[PDB]
Amino acid sequence: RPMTFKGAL
Amino acid sequence: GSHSMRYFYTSVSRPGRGEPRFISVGYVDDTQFVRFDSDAASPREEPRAPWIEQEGPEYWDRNTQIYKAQAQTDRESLRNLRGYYNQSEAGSHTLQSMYGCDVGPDGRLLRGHDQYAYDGKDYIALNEDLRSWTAADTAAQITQRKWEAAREAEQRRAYLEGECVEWLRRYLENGKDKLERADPPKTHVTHHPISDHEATLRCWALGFYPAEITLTWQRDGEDQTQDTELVETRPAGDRTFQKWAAVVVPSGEEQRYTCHVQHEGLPKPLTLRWE
Amino acid sequence: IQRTPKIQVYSRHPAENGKSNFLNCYVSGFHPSDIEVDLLKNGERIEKVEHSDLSFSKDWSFYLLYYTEFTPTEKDEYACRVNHVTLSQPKIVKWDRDM
Repeated sequence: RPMTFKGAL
Repeated sequence: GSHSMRYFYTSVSRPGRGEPRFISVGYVDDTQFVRFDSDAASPREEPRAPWIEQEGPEYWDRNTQIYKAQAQTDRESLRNLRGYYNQSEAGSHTLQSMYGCDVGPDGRLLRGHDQYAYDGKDYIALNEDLRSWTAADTAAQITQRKWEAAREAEQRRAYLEGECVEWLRRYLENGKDKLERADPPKTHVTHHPISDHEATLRCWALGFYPAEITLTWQRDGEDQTQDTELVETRPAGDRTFQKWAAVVVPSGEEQRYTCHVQHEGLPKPLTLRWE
Repeated sequence: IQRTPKIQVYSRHPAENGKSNFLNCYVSGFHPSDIEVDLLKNGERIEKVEHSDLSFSKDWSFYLLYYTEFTPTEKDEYACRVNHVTLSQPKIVKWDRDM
């Protein structure tokens, strides 16, 4: 299952 | 015996033709098992392998929420990236992301990955240590500084060493009849004259899984790397892969040539000859 | 900077005249991702061709498989026709059952 809460570049 | 899970995200801007499209696909080894497409009539994570269909509706719901949020974040990233490269609003650009984990036969983490490309070029990548970043250029140094201040790597690391490995293990067990099965290549050599004095020998590998294979020709036992035409490994559409390698040989010397095939599905390498 | 597609046209199983099979066109190694692919039977576009979900390789280049059911014969000609920003004209690759 995918990761969540990744930050914008 | 080793396995991997990977998610591949693509966001493509299209000025004058709406907001950027986001698509994600998920793989275990060479098997795609989920997709999401923001251009779908009703965007939702969808199953693309039989062994993932058993996940409950809460699985599909949760992941759909995650992709929708990621799509929005990627839109922000694309705006930021245009500024970092002093680009105008008129051109189309692409942001790609790939991340996931590799585990060994025992299920233990071998390596994590989390990296990005902008317009086809490496942009920033999480290092093998899962604690620090490598930036390709001064624009990506801006992202790196932001992510260092935010301790962004710590959450990537926690996912890669934790959730990633645990869900990969679960998928491998649920899909074990396919994911833990290697199908060896079916092989054969064909021969076609090209003139009175030369012929093509083509060594075929068909129906194999996973995609990793080595196919080589030898003449008198010497590798013919420079003289071999090798096509890219290609999917058959039934989960399996195909490949061939061809050499041009002087007429009557065919028996000097041997084709060698290495694959996980093969206990011992195959040596093949025409007839 | 852009990357032009590699194109292969082939069948899912070794072709046998009169027997149902799948005709595949695999495009790979390209960037950017917009690409148009047709499968052709005797020069005419085959309708309702399916394709895989857009994905990419370790080097970030994209790949896609287009595929359709077909029944090869001695006389019917099959082909793939590919358009991409890197190509001045569509590229046509004919189906050759031993490639």
